[PDB]
Formats: sequence, structure tokens, C-alpha cells
Amino acid sequence: PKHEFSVDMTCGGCAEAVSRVLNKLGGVKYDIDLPNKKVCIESEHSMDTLLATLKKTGKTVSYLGLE
Ligand SMILES: [Pt+2]
Repeated sequence: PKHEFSVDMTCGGCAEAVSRVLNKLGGVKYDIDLPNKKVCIESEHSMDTLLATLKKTGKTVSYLGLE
């Protein structure tokens, strides 16, 4: 599935932090829209796992649904 999340990223370091947690999880194809504070993730990970992984950045995260 393709999941979209709102992630409260402020700058390049925030976008990097998101990338780092997703890279460590593995099994994800993602793209990060820093200006609009959004992250789209295609994977067979559960929405739950993806939410928890994004939250490891410490940024506020919410779920914008399936794409
Ligand atoms: Pt930042």
C-alpha cells in the first residue's frame, strides 16, 4: 500500500532524520516533501509500524491516509 503522513519537519536536518529512520527500518519506498511537511511511503509494513518509525524522529506525526 501507499500511505501518506503529516510529519512536523522544520528543515533539512528534519528531512534527513525522517530518511534515517525509514532507511533503518528498511523495505520502504518513500518520498519526503519538506515544504509541505508530508511523507509518502510505499511498503508492505503496517501503517502502525510506519507511524511508530516516523515518531522515532520526535516530530509530531499524523496519518493522511491511503493514496
Ligand atoms: Pt529542521
